[PDB]
Amino acid sequence: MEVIELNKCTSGQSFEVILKPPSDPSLEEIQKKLEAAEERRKYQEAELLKHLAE
Amino acid sequence: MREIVHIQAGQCGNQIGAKFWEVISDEHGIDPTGSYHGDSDLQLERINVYYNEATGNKYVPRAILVDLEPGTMDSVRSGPFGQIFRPDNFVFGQSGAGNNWAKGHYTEGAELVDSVLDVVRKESESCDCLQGFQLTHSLGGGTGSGMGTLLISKIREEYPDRIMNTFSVMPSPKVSDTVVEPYNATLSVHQLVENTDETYCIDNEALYDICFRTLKLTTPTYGDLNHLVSATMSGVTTCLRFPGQADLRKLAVNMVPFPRLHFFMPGFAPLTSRQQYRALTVPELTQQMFDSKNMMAACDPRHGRYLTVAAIFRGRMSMKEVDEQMLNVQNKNSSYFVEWIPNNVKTAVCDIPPRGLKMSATFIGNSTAIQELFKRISEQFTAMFRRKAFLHWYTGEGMDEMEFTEAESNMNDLVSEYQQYQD
Amino acid sequence: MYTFVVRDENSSVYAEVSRLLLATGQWKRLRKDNPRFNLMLGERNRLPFGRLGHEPGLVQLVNYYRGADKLCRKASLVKLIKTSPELSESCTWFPESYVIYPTNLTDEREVFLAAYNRRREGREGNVWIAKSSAGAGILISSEASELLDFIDEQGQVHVIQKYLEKPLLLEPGHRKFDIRSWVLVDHLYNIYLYREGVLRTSSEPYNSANFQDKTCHLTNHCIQKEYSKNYGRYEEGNEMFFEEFNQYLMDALNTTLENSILLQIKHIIRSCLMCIEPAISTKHLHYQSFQLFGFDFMVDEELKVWLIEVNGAPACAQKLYAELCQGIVDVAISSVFPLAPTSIFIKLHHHH
Amino acid sequence: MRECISIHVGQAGVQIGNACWELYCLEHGIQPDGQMPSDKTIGGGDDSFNTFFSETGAGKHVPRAVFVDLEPTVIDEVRTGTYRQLFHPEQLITGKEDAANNYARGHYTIGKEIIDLVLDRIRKLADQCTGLQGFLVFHSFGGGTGSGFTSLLMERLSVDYGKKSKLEFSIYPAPQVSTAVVEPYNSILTTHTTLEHSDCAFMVDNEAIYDICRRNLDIERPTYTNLNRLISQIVSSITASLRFDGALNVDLTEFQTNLVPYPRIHFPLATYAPVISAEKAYHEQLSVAEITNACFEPANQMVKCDPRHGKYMACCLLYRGDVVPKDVNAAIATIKTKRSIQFVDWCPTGFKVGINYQPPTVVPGGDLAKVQRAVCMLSNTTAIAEAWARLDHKFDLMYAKRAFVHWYVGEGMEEGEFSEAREDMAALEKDYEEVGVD
Ligand SMILES: Nc1nc2c(ncn2[C@@H]2O[C@H](COP(=O)(O)OP(=O)(O)OP(=O)(O)O)[C@@H](O)[C@H]2O)c(=O)[nH]1
Ligand SMILES: Nc1ncnc2c1ncn2[C@@H]1O[C@H](COP(=O)(O)OP(=O)(O)CP(=O)(O)O)[C@@H](O)[C@H]1O
Ligand SMILES: Nc1nc2c(ncn2[C@@H]2O[C@H](COP(=O)(O)OP(=O)(O)O)[C@@H](O)[C@H]2O)c(=O)[nH]1
Ligand SMILES: [Ca+2]
Ligand SMILES: [Ca+2]
Ligand SMILES: [Ca+2]
Ligand SMILES: [Mg+2]
Ligand SMILES: [Mg+2]
Ligand SMILES: [Mg+2]
Repeated sequence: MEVIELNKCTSGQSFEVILKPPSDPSLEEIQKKLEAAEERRKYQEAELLKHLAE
Repeated sequence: MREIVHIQAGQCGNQIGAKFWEVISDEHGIDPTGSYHGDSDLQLERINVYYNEATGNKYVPRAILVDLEPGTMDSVRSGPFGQIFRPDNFVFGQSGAGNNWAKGHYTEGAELVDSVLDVVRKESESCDCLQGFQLTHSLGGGTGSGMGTLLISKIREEYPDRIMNTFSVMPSPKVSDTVVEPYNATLSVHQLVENTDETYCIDNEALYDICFRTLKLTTPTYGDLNHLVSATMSGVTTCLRFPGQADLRKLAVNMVPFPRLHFFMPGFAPLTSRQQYRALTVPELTQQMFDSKNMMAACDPRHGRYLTVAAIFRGRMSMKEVDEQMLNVQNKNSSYFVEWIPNNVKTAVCDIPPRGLKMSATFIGNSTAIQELFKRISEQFTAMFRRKAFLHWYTGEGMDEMEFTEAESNMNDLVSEYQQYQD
Repeated sequence: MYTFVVRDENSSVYAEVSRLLLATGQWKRLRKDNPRFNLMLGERNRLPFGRLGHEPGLVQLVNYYRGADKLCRKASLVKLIKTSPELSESCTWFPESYVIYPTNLTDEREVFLAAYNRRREGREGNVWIAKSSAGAGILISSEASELLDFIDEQGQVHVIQKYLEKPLLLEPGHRKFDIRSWVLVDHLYNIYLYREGVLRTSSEPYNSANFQDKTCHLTNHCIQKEYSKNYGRYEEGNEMFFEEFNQYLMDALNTTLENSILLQIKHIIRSCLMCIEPAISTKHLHYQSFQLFGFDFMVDEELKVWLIEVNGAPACAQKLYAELCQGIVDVAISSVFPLAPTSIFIKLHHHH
Repeated sequence: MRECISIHVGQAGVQIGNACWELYCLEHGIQPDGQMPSDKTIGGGDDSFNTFFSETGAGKHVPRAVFVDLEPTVIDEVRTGTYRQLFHPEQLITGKEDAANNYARGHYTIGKEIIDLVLDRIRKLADQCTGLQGFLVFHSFGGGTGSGFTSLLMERLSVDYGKKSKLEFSIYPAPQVSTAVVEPYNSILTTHTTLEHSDCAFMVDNEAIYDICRRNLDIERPTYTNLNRLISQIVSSITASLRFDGALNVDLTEFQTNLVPYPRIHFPLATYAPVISAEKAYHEQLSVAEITNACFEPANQMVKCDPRHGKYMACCLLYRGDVVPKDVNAAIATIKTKRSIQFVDWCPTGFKVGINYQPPTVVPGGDLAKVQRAVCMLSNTTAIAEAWARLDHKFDLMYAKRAFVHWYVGEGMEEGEFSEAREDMAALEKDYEEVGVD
């Protein structure tokens, strides 16, 4: 039941109590994932107009 | 500013669209001249969703009236709220459609479609942000069915990423105009399966039984049947027209688990007969609203299973008491709801009740029981198409028997699709 | 109309509670995966507690106490008794036991030998018994070499404890036996003892000079009905009930089952369940729990009660399924979901 | 002094930001017009409140925050609300149509168009920071914007602000205050792409806030305002260290050092007490031992779970009010002897305590009563994985039939990103079990 790192100031205080001791994607790859999804939206809307043209 | 473009096509389309505007115009405080005389700011809050603001504080319904003969639209323009509609928005022919899908879709309608679209593009080019389109029409006639679905096919081409909403009146031999209504309905159902996001199915047979049995009306008219459609269209559009925590797309994202299964069964409550003054409790609203005798699909839900359900409660009531009763119907009949979609039943409260009602409730069900509807239509279809009866009305307009066989197969698939998801 | 689900088809106990709930016309059964339920009859292993108590409007009840495994596992019970100050290592009603991990995997191997050498040096009876949870696999021997060499042959945790070389025997027969009491704990944590217990007796004369033949040393209902040659001789199914046993204690020892044995049984149950209350109580939880227990006891020639093991998913004697189950509905289920005596239990009041 | 930039995403993020910045002003004594009489340095200063507020030559204190929503309906309230003069227009970014509760929509379809505009509006705040610490991102799991656009924002912040830290304030989906059926999809989608980019995340389950409002505040049907006013109390108690003089949790880096020994397991459970109804006649003020002990009651945990059946990795006690270290230790001893506190064997069994003497500030006319002492306990328990199980289960119920998948595929997302995110959650559930169970 020890108390360490007791630091005090005008607005309060803080300390630590020990009960027992122990025992990313770059900017190129994001633009590619976004443009890849847009390309699949453009392809889908294409098959939609192609079907509407038929 | 999320605006909705309204389109009403054909006899049935316009007569229903008419009352729908009469009903909501009342709730929003709009008189037959487009002037506001309400008492609450809730009315004008989401007003621009269905109305355009002209000069002098005028509210002009954002609606397009379409028909191939003047008859029906002449009545609207002379009806009660007829003056409210924009004069240009009246687009009509003269030859008529002869209750022929072929004429509405390929010949007569094709001559007028490009002009109705020129008005559609006009109302959209003013919308700050267009939610989508809603169409009112029947499927058994010639214009709203044959031409209406032709409009949808074309609106989806010019606005491929906007919501296409419809109120579709299904034909019923018990309320039949002509024997070819199954032909027309089977053809339009395929267009709706492919090109609409949401279709509120409205079986005229259901409306008849409701006016005859529950409402105790000796001889029903198309006028009595439209009173219901008004009350029902007003309810389902409450989420859109009043402040509440909902746009067209959000509704589809939360209701349509699969593309082709987007036909709903609406339901209303109360349905009292003139004992009309008895105050109606929240339990009673709920026990009726789920009762099959209060639905407009003529389908026994106990024969199918619900995929998603929405319910809107209108009036000054206990939101804690609403929750307790909705959560009760679910837990007492969980055998009729699919277990693979969590929380597939939602509830929304509204403080503004319909005209002449202390509190009401509207029901939006995406039930697999709706296959019984497409089953009747597909039965009445085959009974005639196996002998080629009345085909000449259509092959004379340019169609072929192959296109009929394909629409037949197109809907039988729709039935099998609703079947595999019922097990 | 209350709803419940069934996720353990192999449970003979709650298969009857389900039949009784449906027999009330007010309890509807649902598929084993439907989350809208008032009552859960969950599986034995890997029961998903974390998914209970999150359905708005529903007050959900489950038939197992999360964490009760600390009391219903061979190695768990030992570690709990020696670590919990409420019981202490000097606990007087639990046999001297040690946890022994096989040498192919803490471990009390050396502490067992210490108390083993002390007994072998003192001439005192040094007969031990090895056992584990994954058994159906027990070795009774007075040699530590055979016990330790037997555990190394297995691949799971075992336990060695003192074998009662002086167990109480019934006459005529000169036979061993055990006592099974049933205890139901409701959501409020009331501890109800089923007035009816059973003695799973042995049909072979107890032979302390031959721990090799385990037919006269073990009193499991399946062993006697397979390896014993006197099954069903003195009583029906090696099962004596509290009326006949309370009569035998009076004609032979001049005492009652209430005094000589039951007072000890009622105390052990209290001390065990009171110990783990602050760890399994559902008093401030979003769902409620209740579980049925089956305690097994030993009786030595001195009429002292020793604790064997606790079963979290126990069975019941054939003759007592009707009364007990209905009592479960009365004090465990209908106590939470009322329906539209002479309690068949004995409440064991305590301090929560 | 080092600055902290807050970002509020989606309707949930914005409204909760509204309730927090409302509270920050009352705590630091900042009027709605941005004036601060107590501050004596006019137009500058490196005080503790300057980690959240910047100053103008005109004496105005402006929050270092950015509000982003793909639909302008919710942010418009802020522009004409009580605190309309606090922010300037550049801080409030609004689209024209939202994401329809569609993760794929917020992340791909709409996100691409507005991502650069946000970063620019953010970079403008960053250019005023002499030593930016990191970001506080408030959002929801269920909303298509909070879920779909956030994960994209985090991916970019890790690019334009590498060494900086990022904390989350996520909202866990609860069917009692939601009309969205697909939120399990969105939650598991956003947690997957955001995981490696959030150094520490505080989850608030709306279910938990809902009951705390009905059981403690006697509100029969809580409104978003009731829920947000309460959530900002916790948020205030978690950020108070960054805004007041002190030594515990002085900068964002200290939140991982003290709470996240293992990276992926960065979801601390929170607990708050007391929550007393202001409408009460008058409540007997609770002591330190009494409010501390309440930190181990499931009734007032920001996520409903059972810490008794998990293992703790870290633990902080943030007290606010009339509390001294002597009473804290006194109450801790009592609780260890009665409660179930099982730590992991590779972490010390101990508590870091922080005491701020200023008691919790009461929002005028709010739902909470003025208490003399309150505490917030941040504890990293494997018991919180229960929340992940619940959500992961629902995701399995719908994805088995591919229900609703077409909505996400139709916005450009691939169907394989579902099972991928799911397998990630399956991994995250396994890493939780490897640490707690024996
Ligand atoms: N606690 C709290 N939760 C909220 C609040 N607003 C929304 N939510 C929750 O957020 C979830 C839905 O996410 P939203 O924030 O509404 O969605 P969004 O970020 O605006 O994105 P969109 O789908 O484009 O509207 C629901 O489960 C709500 O419970 C709020 O003000 N406070
Ligand atoms: N220390 C000991 N002294 C005497 N007998 C003992 C003993 N330990 C176990 N036994 C015998 O073993 C039997 C209990 O075995 P145990 O309960 O460990 O196996 P098990 O769990 O498979 C049977 P149950 O069906 O009760 O769970 C009792 O009948 C008892 O006679
Ligand atoms: N509910 C309702 N149905 C109608 C109404 N008028 C016609 N119908 C139905 O619509 C079908 C005929 O379609 P019709 O309106 O003539 O289509 P049109 O050719 O475009 O005018 C028949 O099956 C009628 O039952 C009406 O006012 N209300
Ligand atoms: Ca012509
Ligand atoms: Ca200053
Ligand atoms: Ca990083
Ligand atoms: Mg007609
Ligand atoms: Mg056993
Ligand atoms: Mg939104």
